Amino acid sequence: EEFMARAISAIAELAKKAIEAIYRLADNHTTDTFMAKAIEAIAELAKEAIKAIADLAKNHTTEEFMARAISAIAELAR
Amino acid sequence: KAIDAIYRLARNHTTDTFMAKAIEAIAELAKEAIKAIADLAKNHTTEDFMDEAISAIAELARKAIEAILRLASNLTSETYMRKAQEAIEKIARTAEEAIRDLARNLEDQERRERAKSARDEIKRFAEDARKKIEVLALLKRSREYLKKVALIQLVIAFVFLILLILLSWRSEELIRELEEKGAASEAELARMKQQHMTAYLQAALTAWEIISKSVIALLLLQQNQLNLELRH
Amino acid sequence: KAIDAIYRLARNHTTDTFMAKAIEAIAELAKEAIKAIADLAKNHTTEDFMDEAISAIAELARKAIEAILRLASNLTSETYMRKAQEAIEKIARTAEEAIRDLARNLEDQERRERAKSARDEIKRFAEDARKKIEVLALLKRSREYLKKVALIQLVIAFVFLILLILLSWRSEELIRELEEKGAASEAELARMKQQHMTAYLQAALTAWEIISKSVIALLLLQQNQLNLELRH
Repeated sequence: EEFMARAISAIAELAKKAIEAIYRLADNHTTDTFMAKAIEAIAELAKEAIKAIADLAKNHTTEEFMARAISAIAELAR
Repeated sequence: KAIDAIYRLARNHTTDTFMAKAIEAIAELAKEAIKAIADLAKNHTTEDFMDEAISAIAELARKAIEAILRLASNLTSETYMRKAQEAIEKIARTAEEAIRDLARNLEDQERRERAKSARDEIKRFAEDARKKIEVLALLKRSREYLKKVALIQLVIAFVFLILLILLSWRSEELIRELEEKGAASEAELARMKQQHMTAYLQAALTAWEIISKSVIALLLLQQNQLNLELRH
Repeated sequence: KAIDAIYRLARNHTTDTFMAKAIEAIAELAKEAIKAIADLAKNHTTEDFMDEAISAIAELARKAIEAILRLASNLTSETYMRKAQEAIEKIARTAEEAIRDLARNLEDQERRERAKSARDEIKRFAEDARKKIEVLALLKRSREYLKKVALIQLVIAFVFLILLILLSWRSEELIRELEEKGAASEAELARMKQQHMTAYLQAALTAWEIISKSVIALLLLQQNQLNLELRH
């Protein structure tokens, strides 16, 4: 259904935007502390999003879900 | 239906109790189901049993294992990682064999090749979890045990030192009382002084022997820890 | 007829006694029957003996093993899981060999391929049950033994501490009586004080030596448990 399908995109979307925003600030900065903050924040954002997506998709019997989760995780992870 | 229902709900847990219930619930059914599905399919050559059983088991076995290992990943202490590993190994061995026999009884090489991949990831999930727990858990016990032993041995060394100072103090007190009072002749005191020094000696000689023995107990533990860490 | 009759009734048991009777009843007949069916079929090349014996044994061997293991799954303590494993291994080895020899004596590769699958699941049921019981049972005994030893050793440490306090108390009492009464000279008391402290010393030095030895007995057990858990 729609909830499960949107949830994969929504889960990855929120973490992805937060990852890009904290990364971008850290990429512009030369401060080690700020880079480290983005690193830890990024791990928390992608870690939760990846686990939630992987389990959501594995509770389906179709390629729609594996496709959404493979792309969502591969993008969050990379 | 039962594993998908359990996994769909289990993945949303926040506590150890509920994740642990899912770990057992998932393995109890996947293990019994897999064994039954194949044991029934294994008794006939029809492709209908082989295909339904190979497909049902490869999906059931992997979801049950993956669900357990993922719940375990949020519970990394031995209590839950061990329940998860045992839950996985029981499913995984049942599934490796169930898949293997059904795959070989079906003439379609495509089912056999996909089945081989499922068999290997299933076996490895159980073996991966097994090696990590057994070696790391044993290393932790060896380190804790050795530290506890070193602490016991320090207590022993300190009480030997206490005994030696007590003997020295008693020697001074016993002689001082007699010398101040004139309650013993010098010959009597000289004999007492040797008796006091002899007791000091007995204590000192033993304390040093025991410390050497204490070192050996620690080297035996260091040898044990070394061979575990080295062999992993 | 006897195994199907036993299994049809055995699967409906609710008690340990009756499930256990079925475990033995199933193996006694499947093992004797399988050995006999093949030993007779093995003495002639006719396809009628080979087909009846390969088919009868692969079905008889597997139902007897599966029935036993499933009864055992509701009786997971060692008492019954061991009866089940032994009951299975006896059937399983008899059947692996009975199937193997009959299958190789028949020119039809299809009987040989189905027979190979039956042989492997039969062997594995016995090996799976064997490894789980032997390693887990031995780990349980090693842990229970070590805990019992630690408890014995704690009792020993406590009685050594009791002996030391008793010696200290007797020293104070023996001297106090004499000093209060004026029943001993100071020189006599000084000698007694050293004798009392010397007895204290002998007790203390030994208690510490024994505690070190107690630690070694536990490290020897920890080394044993480690190698079992590590090697599984």
